Amino acid sequence: QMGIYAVMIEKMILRDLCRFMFVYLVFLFGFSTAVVTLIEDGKGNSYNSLYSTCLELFKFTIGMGDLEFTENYDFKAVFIILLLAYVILTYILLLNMLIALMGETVNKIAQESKNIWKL
Amino acid sequence: SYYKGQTALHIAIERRNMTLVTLLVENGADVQAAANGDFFKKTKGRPGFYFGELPLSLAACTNQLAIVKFLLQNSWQPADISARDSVGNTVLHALVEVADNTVDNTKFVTSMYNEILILGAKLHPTLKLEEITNRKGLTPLALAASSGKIGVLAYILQREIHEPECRHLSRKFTEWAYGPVHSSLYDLSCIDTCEKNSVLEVIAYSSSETPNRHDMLLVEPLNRLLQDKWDRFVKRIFYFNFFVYCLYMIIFTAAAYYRPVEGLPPYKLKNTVGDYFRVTGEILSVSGGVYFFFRGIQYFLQRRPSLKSLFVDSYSEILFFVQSLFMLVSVVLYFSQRKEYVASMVFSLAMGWTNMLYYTRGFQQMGIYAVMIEKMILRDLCRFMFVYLVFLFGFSTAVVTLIEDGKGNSYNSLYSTCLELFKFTIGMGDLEFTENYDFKAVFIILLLAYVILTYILLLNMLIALMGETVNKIAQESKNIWKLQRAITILDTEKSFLKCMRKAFRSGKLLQVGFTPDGKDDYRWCFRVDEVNWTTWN
Amino acid sequence: SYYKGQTALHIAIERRNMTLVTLLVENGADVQAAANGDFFKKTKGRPGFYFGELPLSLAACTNQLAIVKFLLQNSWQPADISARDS
Ligand SMILES: CC(C)(C)c1ccc(/C=C\C(=O)Nc2ccc3c(c2)OCCO3)cc1
Ligand code: NA
Repeated sequence: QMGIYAVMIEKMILRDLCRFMFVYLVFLFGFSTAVVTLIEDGKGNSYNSLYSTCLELFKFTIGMGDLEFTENYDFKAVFIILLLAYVILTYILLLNMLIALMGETVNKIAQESKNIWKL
Repeated sequence: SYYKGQTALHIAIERRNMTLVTLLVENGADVQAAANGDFFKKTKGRPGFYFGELPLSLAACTNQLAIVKFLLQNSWQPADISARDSVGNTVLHALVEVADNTVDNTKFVTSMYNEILILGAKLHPTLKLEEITNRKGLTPLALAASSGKIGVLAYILQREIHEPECRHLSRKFTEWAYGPVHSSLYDLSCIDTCEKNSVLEVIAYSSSETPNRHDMLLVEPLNRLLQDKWDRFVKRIFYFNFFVYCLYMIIFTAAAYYRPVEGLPPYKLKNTVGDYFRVTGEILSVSGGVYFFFRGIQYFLQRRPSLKSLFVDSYSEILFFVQSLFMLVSVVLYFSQRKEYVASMVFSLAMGWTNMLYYTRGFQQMGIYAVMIEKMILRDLCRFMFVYLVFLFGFSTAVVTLIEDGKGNSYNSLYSTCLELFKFTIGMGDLEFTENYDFKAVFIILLLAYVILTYILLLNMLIALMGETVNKIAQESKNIWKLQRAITILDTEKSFLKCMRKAFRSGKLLQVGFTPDGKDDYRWCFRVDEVNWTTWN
Repeated sequence: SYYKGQTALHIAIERRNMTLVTLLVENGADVQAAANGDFFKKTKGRPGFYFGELPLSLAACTNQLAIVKFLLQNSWQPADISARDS
């Protein structure tokens, strides 16, 4: 029984997590680039770094996203629109995309996991 | 008047009475009678069905084999088979029109189709009855292609004949068979982009109104032709566009990230190398954006996409157009002394980086993923967003009505309440974000109702719906990806019209059989080997 | 050359004509003939299928029960069953 679980973990670390990670990396990189372009820091202040922005959006996907993590921008509307677009595209859409995809996987390949454990 | 186009002949056919029709035509009744009545027009919104003005068109549309046989073999006035009806359609065009996705319909409009081809060949061996075009200008292949008669299309594309004399009008030329191993050729007369409208082009550019559009491509000669070209000469070009787009987006990202912050645009041209690199990046980005804009306009004009549903068949084109628009408006505002260009630039950057997904159609697996993302951004996400917006707006209005701020103080704003409930949606909602209220019970009950209705009820409702969607439409995402690749390859091969054409051809010129005129058949075929262990004949 | 490995015997088998093959081998046609042609090689990326150089290998690869029976039971030159192909 635990063997089938390990087989599932392997199969879906080499089947689905790779693809979803590619696409999520594209989204996060694009939106992080956009946001960091928007920030100016011309006066919680060195958000500029792209790494920091990537980290904030990642916090967004793990349920610790701060929609007002920075107030140094110059168009609050643009910043909010970008963050909301990111949340809708990743948090509510892509994560649930992944959940749906993995449901499809397991539904198909329960027996496959069994046989791979036998092997 | 209505009762002038018709005659006793067509009605006698309608009853399917061979004796009645032959007796009627015995005295020498005209066979060229045309039923140019609105009741017989193709309009599907009105009663009646179009079967062709010539009565033979009616009979062929019907299963009256005897009537077509006798009319074509009658000693007097054998109605010409090659006839353009009012709409320019031939009895073959009418046949394909009458064809449906129904199996029995497929059987009828396939058997009769082949039979009539043979018969017309017999009467006129040297008549290109399968080439005549209607007013719309489509051959019967082009008709089944533009309409989507998957059965008639397949019948034409795999058409084989065993009679040596009339095998010329045949689509598939079997070559040999040494054991189950047996090659299979084809014709590719207009399959390839070598005609006014190539059935591949017709399928690719046809709107989503046509049914089974993505499903027709599965016909083996077409699908194998697609895969052959893709692996032969397009995949490399597609990867080259992917790589150049990556370089474009990286240059744009680098330029934006280093956009000057001091002073309204435009700026100046320092003597340092960094300034020069920055301007090079900016100008390269501008060039890319303007190219994308022009290409979007070109697609708009050439295709003139169905305005009713343009988001379901050109999603990527709209995305690229919008990103180009944002870049262009960044350019207009930039020179127009205003630091508001950064907004357009940022939207463009996000749009392009996210659009990188468009290239994921070249890969089997990631392509299905992108197709799913598009399908559920246009299918499930919009509906859920509407309902969630209703909930959030109502509850935000309620809460803001409740707040007073009559003394974490400027929360009266409806925007703040909407943001706070949204945080509730994304798992950062503070149940006591405000204490300027005056009824704790009311405030807490409202927040709890919102949480139950959205966070635990709706969001999970969307998860359930999306599970249903994927479970249903995995295969649909696969097929849509296939169609996306088909459009990709067609566009690529069209792109090099002036670059070159000789090497961009599929199939091989061959001469297998002979035409009744005692001449050779120079046809561009394409072999297909198959292994069948049972036929054995 | 390509047309040296093959013989009338293997083709006569290919048509599945028991009468033709038995007549051909009636005069004493060789049974050890080997079809060492690239067309018969095992490569799956090229046309053709490998069925074994010995014609009996072809017939067994085919469902020709009669041919295997006769050649194994023929009065003259029953092709040896134990044969290593190329
Ligand atoms: C540029 C901003 C930040 C305003 C923005 C633009 C679009 C979205 C949402 C979606 C999006 O851009 N979705 C998409 C775009 C292109 C694709 C694709 C999906 O998948 C199929 C291949 O190409 C969000 C924010
Ligand atoms: Na959470």
